Amino acid sequence: IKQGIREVILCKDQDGKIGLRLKSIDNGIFVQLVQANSPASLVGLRFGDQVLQINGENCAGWSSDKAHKVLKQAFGEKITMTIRDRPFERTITMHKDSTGHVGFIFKNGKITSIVKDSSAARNGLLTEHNICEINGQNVIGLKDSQIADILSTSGTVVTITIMPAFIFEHIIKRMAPSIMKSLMDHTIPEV
Repeated sequence: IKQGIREVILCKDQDGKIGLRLKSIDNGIFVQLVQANSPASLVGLRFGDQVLQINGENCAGWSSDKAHKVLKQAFGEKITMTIRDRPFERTITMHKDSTGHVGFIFKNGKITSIVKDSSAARNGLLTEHNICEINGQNVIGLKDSQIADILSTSGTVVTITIMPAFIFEHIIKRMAPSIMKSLMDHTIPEV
């Protein structure tokens, strides 16, 4: 989480798409979905990012519909956005033990217990938090088995980006679970 505001410059693809769904939260506008291989992914937009401005208009108070309409009408060539980096999220750094464990139990992406005497305990991991990302990879809507796969295959250092469940459940509301698994960008970014 870059405790910072940043400018991104987007470019609608061949099909007039940017690969983004947006959600009204507490009179702000947040990223609900970033489509794999879209302009939004290539420029590095993330789930939970806040959109402060779109072509220099402020987003405060906008409906999800108005933000989507606004994107639908931009003159294609160049869209500037002002982003605040995942403001509802925090990063926690943990170390596997000899057994390969960081030291929690999660269900449907949501941490439900912290194992006594673990790296997860020592680092103050919380329950009732959804897993958004692991070592910078978005895991939102992957099966629980595939999130364990990624944790297993990670190096002894594991970085987990988490979000309070209430806020998580508010953001993904009215997005069908298949769209999350199918189309939410789960790739490592390209350099």
